[PDB]
Amino acid sequence: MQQDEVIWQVVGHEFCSYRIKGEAQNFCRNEYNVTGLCNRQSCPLANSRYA
Amino acid sequence: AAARPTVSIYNKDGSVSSETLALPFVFKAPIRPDLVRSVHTAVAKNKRQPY
Amino acid sequence: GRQIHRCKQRLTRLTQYLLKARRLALKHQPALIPIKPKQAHREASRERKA
Amino acid sequence: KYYPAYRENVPKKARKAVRPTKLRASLAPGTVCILLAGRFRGKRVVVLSQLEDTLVVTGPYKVNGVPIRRVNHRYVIATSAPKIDVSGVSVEKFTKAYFAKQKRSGPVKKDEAFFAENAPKNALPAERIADQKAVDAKLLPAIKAIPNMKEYLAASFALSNGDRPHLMKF
Amino acid sequence: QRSKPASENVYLKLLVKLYRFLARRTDSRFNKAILKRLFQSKTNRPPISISKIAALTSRKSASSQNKTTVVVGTVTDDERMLTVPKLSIAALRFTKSARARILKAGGEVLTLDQLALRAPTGSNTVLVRGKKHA
Amino acid sequence: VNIIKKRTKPFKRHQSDRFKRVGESWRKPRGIDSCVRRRFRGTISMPKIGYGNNKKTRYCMPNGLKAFLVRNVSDVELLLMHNKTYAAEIAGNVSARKRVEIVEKARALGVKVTNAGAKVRSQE
RNA sequence: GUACGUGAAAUUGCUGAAAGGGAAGCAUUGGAAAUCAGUCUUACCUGGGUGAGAUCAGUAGUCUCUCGAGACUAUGCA
RNA sequence: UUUCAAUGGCCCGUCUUGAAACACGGACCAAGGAGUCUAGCAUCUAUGCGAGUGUUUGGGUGAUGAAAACCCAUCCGCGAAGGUGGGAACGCCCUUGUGGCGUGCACCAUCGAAGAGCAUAGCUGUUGGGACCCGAAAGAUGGUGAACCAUCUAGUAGCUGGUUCCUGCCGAAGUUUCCGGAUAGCAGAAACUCAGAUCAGUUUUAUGUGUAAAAUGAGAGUU
RNA sequence: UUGAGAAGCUCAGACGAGUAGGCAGGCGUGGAGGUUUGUGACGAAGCCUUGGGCGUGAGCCUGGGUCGAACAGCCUCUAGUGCAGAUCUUGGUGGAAGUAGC
RNA sequence: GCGAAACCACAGCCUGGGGAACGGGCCAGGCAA
RNA sequence: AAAACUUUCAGCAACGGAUCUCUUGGCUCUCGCAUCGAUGAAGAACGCAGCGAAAUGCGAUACGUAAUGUGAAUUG
Repeated sequence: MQQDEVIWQVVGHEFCSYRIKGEAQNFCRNEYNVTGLCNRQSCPLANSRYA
Repeated sequence: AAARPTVSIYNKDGSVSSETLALPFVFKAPIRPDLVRSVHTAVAKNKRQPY
Repeated sequence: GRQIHRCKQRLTRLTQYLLKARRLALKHQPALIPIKPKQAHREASRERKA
Repeated sequence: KYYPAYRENVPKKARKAVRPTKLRASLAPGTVCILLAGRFRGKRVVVLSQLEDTLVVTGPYKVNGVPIRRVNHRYVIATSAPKIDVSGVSVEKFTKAYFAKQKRSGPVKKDEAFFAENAPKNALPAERIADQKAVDAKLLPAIKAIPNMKEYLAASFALSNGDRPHLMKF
Repeated sequence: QRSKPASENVYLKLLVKLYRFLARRTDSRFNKAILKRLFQSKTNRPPISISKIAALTSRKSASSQNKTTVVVGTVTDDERMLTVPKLSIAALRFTKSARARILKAGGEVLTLDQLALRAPTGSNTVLVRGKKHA
Repeated sequence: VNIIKKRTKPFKRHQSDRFKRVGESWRKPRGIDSCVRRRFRGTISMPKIGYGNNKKTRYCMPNGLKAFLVRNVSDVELLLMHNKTYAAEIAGNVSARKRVEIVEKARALGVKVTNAGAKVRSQE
C-alpha cells in the first residue's frame, strides 16, 4: 500500500498531475519539492521519508 | 506483502470511532498503469454511437 | 546527506527571497499601471475627430 | 545565505602559476626608446627602470614633457642610441601602486549628483611633478653631456617615403 | 542487442532492475543468465510443467537434497501425475492449480525476488527451461 | 560553456523564394534528379545532425538563460531555485492584470523575466 | 455605414526609399544606410550609536495537535 | 532589412534516358484534394488466464444516460489424443589458478523407440471485398421527343497522370543458375556456438598451374 | 560531491555519401476521457509585421498593430490529419490589353 | 465611346566551343547606354 | 547617371473573401406509435391579406369560423 518503487513507476512515468513538460527538464508543481524539478530524489510523492 | 492491517471508521460528526476493519485483500493487488490504460482504452469505446 | 543537502540549499535560497522582498519594499519602486485596448482605441478615435 | 544555494560547480585547480616576465635585451634601463601608441606616440623617451610588464619611462619635462608612465614593452621600439646613465635616480619608489589608477571612490550624497554640483578634478598632484622634477634634476644633467642627445629627445620620430623599418634598424 | 525488455509489466521492470544490479555487481553466471532471460519474449519463455520439474530434480540418481529449481516463465501443473514430490521452486508466475499443488504436499513456491535474497549468486539452484519447439 | 551556435541563418526551403504557394518551412527535396538535393556548388545547405549545438547550451538564450514559460503566478514561484539558469517567459495571453502580479513577484524572487514590459506602463 | 463579423494571399493604384549597359533570381563574406536586440555598484561583509521586535524573557495564558510542535493573546526589550 | 562589392549557381515535378538529350505537366493566389473502412489468413510483440480457454446469441441487472458498467445458465468453438557424448547453470574441491570430480536445462548429435494452447489489443504481410486517387468505346433495362434521358454502376485498366511533415541508422541488387516462375546471391531480422574456432577477391613455404602445410590480419561459423 | 527522471548520471574509442528498400525517434491538425485548483473584455482565437528569441529540422515561444469571445500546455484515446504539381475540383485574379475590335 | 479570346515556368545580342541538345541560361568572348 | 519607363522593399488605399469564432441546418444510431381515397386522396391550377416581394397560411365562412382554454397584446 506504500511503496516508493511502484508509486514512482506510476507518477514518474505514466502521469503525475504536477509535472510540467519543459524543453530540457521537467518541473514539479508540488508544493513540497525541495528542488522544484521532477526527479526521483526530489519528488515528494515517491519518497516515503521527505523533508 | 505487509501493510496497515486496520482502518478506522469516521462517524457523521467527524470523530473517529473505536471500531475498525481489516484492510481487504484486494487493497494489496498489483498496481498496473499499463494494464489499466489498455483496458480503459477499450472499455471507453463501448458507449459510442455510429456516424 | 543528499536530503539534508537539499534542505540547506532551500533555506539559503528562501532567505535570499525574503531579503529581496524586504529591500524592494524599502525602495520607492514605480507602479506598473497597465494598458487597456478599448480605452486606448476609443481615445485614439475621439482625438482624431477633435 | 552562505550555504551554496545551487550546484555551482567550482573551478578545478588550474595549474598556472605566475612567473617573472622576460623583457628584451635592449630594454635595459637607460635606453632611448620610440613610444608607439598613446596620446604621446612618436616621442623619444629614456627607460628609467623596468616593471612587471611595462617600462617605467619618462622624457625630460623641460625638453619633451613626457611624465613618468607605464608603457608596455610591446608598444616601445628599442633604439640603439648610446645609453644614458639612469643609476642616479631613485627607481624603487616607482611601483604599481604609484602608477595605479585612482580607485573608483569618493561617494557623494544623493542630492549633489543631481544638478551636477559635485564634479571634482583629479588634477596632477604636485609631488607627482616634484617626483618628476627630481627625476629631471637627475636625468637632465645626465643627458646634456651626450652631444645632440637633448635635441634628439626633443625631435619627433617619423617616417619619410621609402622607409622600410626592417632594413633600417632603430 | 536485447538490453531492455519489450514488456510493460511494471513489476518486471522492477525485477530486471534488481537483476541488472546483481548481474553487474557479482561474478556469477546465474545472474547474467537470469537477466538475459528476463528480456526474452513470451514466445521464447515456454511453460515448464510441474511433472517436468519433478522429473529433473528426481532424475537418475535422484538425491534431490533441498536444491531450488528456478525458471523464468510459468510453471503449469500436470494433473496426469497424482503424487507431486517436495519442491522448492522460483518462477515469474505459477498457476493457481500448480501453486496449490506444490504448497499442499511438500515445500514452497517462490518468486524471483525471494530466490535472490536467498541465493543472490545462484547458490545451489537448478535453472531449467521448458521445451522450446512447441 | 558559453552560448555559441553552429549557425545563425535559418534553413529555407529550396525554391521557396520563387513561389508564394511554396512555404518557407524546410521540406526535404525528394526530386530524383534534384541537383540541389545532390549537394552541388552554389546551392543551399540542408539540415543535418552535424548542425546540433552543444548539449550543455541547447535551448539557451544569448545571455545564457533558458526560457521557461510561466502561465500564472504559481509557475513563477517554482523558478525560485533555478533563477541563474532559467528566465520566466510570460505567456502571450496572460492579461495585463496578472502580468504585473507575475513581474512584481518575480522581481523579489530574484528570477529574470524576459517580456516584463508588455501591455503594461510604468508610473512615477 | 446595410458592397456591413475577422478581412489573409494573388492582384491593382498612390506615396517615400534605394536601385535600374539585353534579365532577374538566390548563396557566402562583409560594408553602408535604415533599425532592434540589453545594458548597470550593489549588494556583501564589518564597526558603533540610536529607537525598536520575539522565533528572546533566571517570564505569564488560550487554541489544535503529539511532554513539545505549531498559531496566537498579554507583559518586559535584558 | 534593402542595396552594393568580389566569388559563384543552366527550370522545377514527372517520365525518358547509364546519364542527359528529352518530350511533357506549370499564368498567379486561396481553399478542397488521394493506403482508407471492413471480413479472412499467417507472423512478430504486449496482456490475462494456462490443459485448458473465450461474459456481451441470450438471461440477470443497472434509480445519479440505463445503448455503459456489473454478474452467469445451457450449449458451443479452438486445444488436449530409454542409454551415449556435446552442451546452459550450479556444487564439491584443490596446485588453489589450471583443471578435475560431478549434477546436466534448451537442444544437437548419436544408439533409439512427463502436452501449450485459447482469447483480447497492436504491428507488418497477404487475399477478398467499390479497395490509394484519377482517367477506355461500353453494354443492359426503362423512358422522352437515328437522337436524347435516367438507373443498374463503385461495369471493365497490365496502362496514363498524381499520391501531402522532419531528423537518425542500416542500404543493396542492378543477375548468376536452372527455368513467366521457382532458386541463388546481395542486404537485413531473429535464434543458436563458439575466439583454447575458424577464417581471408591474402601472401608465402613445399609436394605434384593446382594441391597441401608459415606469415599477415580479422572472432568465426551455422539455422 | 550531493551526478537515483537506473527510462538517470558518467566515461572511452571509432565512425558519418546514398536510390530501391528496411528500422527508429519525433513535429503538426480536428475531436475524445483525465489534468493544469490553466489562460481570457485589464482582450480568446485569428491576421499582418525588416520586433526578440528556441530547435539540426518538422516546428515553437514571445513583442508591436489589428482584433473581439473563446482557448490551450501535459498523459493517454481517436481519425474525413500535413500538398507545389494530378492538361487536378471550386472561387478569385493578372499579363496579353485598352489589344483583337465594335 | 463601348470593349474580347487565344496564349503564358521564366526569360530573350550573338560568336564559337562546350563531348549528352547544348542555346535559353555554362565557360571564353565581344557587345552591352 | 535624375524624370519618364522598368525593378525590389516598406506605408496607405482598393480588390478579393481565405482564416478564426458560431450555427433555428445536414448526417448517423437508438426509441415509441399505426393514421390516406368514390364521405373525392396525393397532385395541379386559380383565387384570398387593411399593404406583402418570396414564403407560409387559407377557400367566396379565404393569411380562416365554432368550441375549449390562456388572459392584453399584433407589430414594417
